[PDB]
Amino acid sequence: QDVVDLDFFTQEPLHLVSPSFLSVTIDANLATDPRFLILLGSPKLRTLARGLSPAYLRFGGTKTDFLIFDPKKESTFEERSYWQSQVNQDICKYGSIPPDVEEKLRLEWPYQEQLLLREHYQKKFKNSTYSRSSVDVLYTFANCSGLDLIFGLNALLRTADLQWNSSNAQLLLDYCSSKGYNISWELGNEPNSFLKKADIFINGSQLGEDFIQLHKLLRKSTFKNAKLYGPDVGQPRRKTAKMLKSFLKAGGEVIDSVTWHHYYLNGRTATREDFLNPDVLDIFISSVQKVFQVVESTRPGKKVWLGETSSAYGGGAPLLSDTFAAGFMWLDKLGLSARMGIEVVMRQVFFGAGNYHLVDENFDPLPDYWLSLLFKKLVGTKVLMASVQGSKRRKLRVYLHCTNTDNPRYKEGDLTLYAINLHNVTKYLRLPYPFSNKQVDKYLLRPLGPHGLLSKSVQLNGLTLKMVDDQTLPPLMEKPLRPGSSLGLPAFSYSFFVIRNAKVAACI
Ligand SMILES: *[C@@H]1O[C@H](CO[C@@H]2O[C@@H](C)[C@@H](O)[C@@H](O)[C@@H]2O)[C@@H](O[C@@H]2O[C@H](CO)[C@@H](O)[C@H](O)[C@H]2NC(C)=O)[C@H](O)[C@H]1NC(C)=O
Ligand SMILES: *[C@@H]1[C@H](O)[C@@H](O)[C@H](O)[C@@H](C(=O)O)[C@H]1NCCCCCCCCN=[N+]=[N-]
Ligand SMILES: *[C@@H]1O[C@H](CO)[C@@H](O)[C@H](O)[C@H]1NC(C)=O
Ligand SMILES: *[C@@H]1O[C@H](CO)[C@@H](O)[C@H](O)[C@H]1NC(C)=O
Ligand SMILES: *[C@@H]1O[C@H](CO)[C@@H](O)[C@H](O)[C@H]1NC(C)=O
Repeated sequence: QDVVDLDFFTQEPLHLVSPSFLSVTIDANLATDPRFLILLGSPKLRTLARGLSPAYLRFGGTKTDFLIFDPKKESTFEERSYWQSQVNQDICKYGSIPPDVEEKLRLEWPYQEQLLLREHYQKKFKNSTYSRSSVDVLYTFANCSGLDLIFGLNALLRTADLQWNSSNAQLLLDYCSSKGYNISWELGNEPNSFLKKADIFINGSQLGEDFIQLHKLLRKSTFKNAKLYGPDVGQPRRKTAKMLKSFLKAGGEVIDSVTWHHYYLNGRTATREDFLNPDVLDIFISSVQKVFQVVESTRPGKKVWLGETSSAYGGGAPLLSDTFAAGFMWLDKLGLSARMGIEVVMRQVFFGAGNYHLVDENFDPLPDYWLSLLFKKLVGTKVLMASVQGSKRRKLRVYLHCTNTDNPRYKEGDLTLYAINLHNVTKYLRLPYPFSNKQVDKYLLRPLGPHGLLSKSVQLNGLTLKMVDDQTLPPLMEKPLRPGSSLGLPAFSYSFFVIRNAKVAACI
């Protein structure tokens, strides 16, 4: 019997996630050679980014702590040409990359990608500078795409006695003020591994003071209510958890949210079977509980954000992280994050080096992009709860929110269920009363074509998802179900279901 009964708990929200719950990163290493930031001038890229608004865009990564703002820095042919062609035109409406520059950067990018990826497993780590032009490219991409920029500041600029030296950051904040930029900030990326990365140990207590120091500069600036997030610690292993704890004791008062990072797997060792294994899905929970214990002990009630997360570290799992099979991890992460109290989840990455990107080297969306877009259109901010009657809840995983009321097909009271089937057979879900005789819109995602779960294309209710063109996302077409039908979920698939006229009081 492949018929599973659902229970729903709709009396009140367990949590309220941010409208920007599904957020994204651009790795700081895209600036290592800043020419490649010009790639963000693509209209195709903007079209795609806009589909994910509202969202935070976090500019940050390992390179965060090896980047230096230099207002005097000299521009390349590519940058001068990009900027010269934007003059006298509405950059958000009409901005594009000169074709010669676009072609040059697309030719160089695979090499650049290899270089950036190898800098991971390289022992050495070098400084680079970036110009005002680089900052401008990033701001305009975020602003034009309806995204909120979070900019990670370099925490390895140090005084003689290992306090954070804030003079470079001050030059940047001055520059951003003078331009009217609405930007939020971080300081440092994964400080827990600064010893490994730079021969310098900063403890959490010291990092707290560096944050307080940065806070004082943001209170002085022309944007007095600029938000500040931190500390962007890695996976909460014991040592990292202790660093977080001491950080929150010292400087937890001045952060608007606590940021930490999570990866399921090592990209070099991950298997296809790891991507489908509910034990691998379940370990994320352990991490979440350890983070909330640390936060509850030190700053109870403080918002908790996943500041950088993906399927696998090291740039992703070759041939796995860019496939339909990557969706189980992504959707389950969002599901669990929402249900356990995480307010924002920042996907590593929207675009850039690695194959855990949502959008590839050709600016084509991968299956996780479409998964993200569907999530964004259907799933509301109020998190409710669903469960499966039985003890095989490991392989049939179910989440329930109020329906996104910005969606014009639906209304207040409506419910959005999403579910993951990791069994190797079809399962059929029975909705509970009073949702057992409603019109229900199915949104089932399945891999296209011979590679199956390892495919990089996906269908929505039997229809291939593709950009209509560079300016235009397609409609996402529902499949109406017969009222009172069970909800069919094929083997190794995931789906959304919108329960229309559900009239849930909590969703109003
Ligand atoms: C398919 O999965 C089963 C385990 O899942 C159960 O059986 C499915 C057919 C379906 O009825 C699900 O809803 C069930 O939850 C695999 O069999 C297990 O394999 C493991 C690991 O090899 C073994 O240790 C267990 O003893 C097996 N359990 C059972 C109940 O048979 C089966 O091999 C899978 N089929 C494949 C990979 O083709
Ligand atoms: C986050 C980082 O900021 C990004 O710049 C990287 O591209 C990204 C990635 O690896 O893809 C990510 N780095 C996380 C590093 C993972 C550390 C875990 C190592 C565990 C080894 N344990 N021991 N001992
Ligand atoms: C990077 O630059 C800063 C400031 O100039 C310096 O203190 C730091 O040691 C440099 N690190 C490397 C690896 O070059
Ligand atoms: C901080 O850095 C600036 C810019 O490099 C340097 O000129 C200044 O002396 C440093 N201050 C301290 C206290 O180290
Ligand atoms: C943290 O670092 C400071 C100096 O930066 C040091 O004096 C202090 O003892 C350290 N505290 C702990 C708990 O390690």
